[PDB]
Amino acid sequence: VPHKSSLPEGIRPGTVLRIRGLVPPNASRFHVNLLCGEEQGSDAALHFNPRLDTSEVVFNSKEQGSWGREERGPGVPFQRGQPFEVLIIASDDGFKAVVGDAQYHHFRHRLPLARVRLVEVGGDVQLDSVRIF
Amino acid sequence: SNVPHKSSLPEGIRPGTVLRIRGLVPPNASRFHVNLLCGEEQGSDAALHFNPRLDTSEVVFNSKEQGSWGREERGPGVPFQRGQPFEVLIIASDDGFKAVVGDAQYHHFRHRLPLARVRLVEVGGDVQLDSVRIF
Ligand SMILES: OC[C@H]1O[C@@H](S[C@@H]2O[C@H](CO)[C@H](O)[C@H](n3cc(-c4cccc(F)c4)nn3)[C@H]2O)[C@H](O)[C@@H](O)[C@H]1O
Repeated sequence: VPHKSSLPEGIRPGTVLRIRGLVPPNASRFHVNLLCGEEQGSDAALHFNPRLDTSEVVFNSKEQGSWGREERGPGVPFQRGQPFEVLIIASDDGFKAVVGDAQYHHFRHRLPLARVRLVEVGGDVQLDSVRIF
Repeated sequence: SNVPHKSSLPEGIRPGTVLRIRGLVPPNASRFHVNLLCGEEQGSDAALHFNPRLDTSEVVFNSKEQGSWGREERGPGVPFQRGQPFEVLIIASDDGFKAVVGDAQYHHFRHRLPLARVRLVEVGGDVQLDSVRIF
């Protein structure tokens, strides 16, 4: 079952999501979604999707049940059996995705920041904690 | 053998910027500081002066503008100890700086100077820095 956390103050520039976890001995992939509602198929302002089995990291958004243009990151800053700490940082012009001690990708806003209400973490990952700062 | 830090921020900092500071407060420590400065000159204006004072058990927040300090704000107690490592997040938002210490929200410092003026991060005083990263 995917982990879900509400954003009680919504998200604004300055909102920081810290996700600590572990990638299982062989995970295929896992994802972090920033969702605009609790209903099934709700829009995703951000879909962050490390894929171990294809060695990619896909970024996308979704509206009206339709994915958008995929953006991909440089390499795979995740490995099976190793713990991670991801920061998702909301700025005025996009989301900064930080893995470890390095800026990994910058994803420009497609949907209004204000519509975001939910963080979802699913797929093959062992979730240690989701913290919102 | 204190280990300080100076980093330039040529493009400045925008709402949604994270300064992560990790280090050790050494056994004899009196105090240390994290400054967000507007220039490289001596006594530059400061959007943020963050000042854990181990010797007085206070954490002071202030700004400096046109050469004059503002009114100090104080956080709730001192989440630092001599002989112990720490992690501080200084998070810039639309309305101010959020200080996070040891994974807990600690203080919120409303902007006094425009964020666009910040040009430099300096960390010094009685601290042995592990790392300073800006995201
Ligand atoms: O956009 C995010 C979503 O991606 C899909 S998977 C997706 O399916 C697409 C079908 O048109 C393409 O096959 C796409 N694609 C494109 C490429 C591609 C194309 C050109 C160059 C190069 F390097 C790669 N490879 N795969 C693939 O990623 C997931 O099911 C969903 O959960 C979510 O992550």
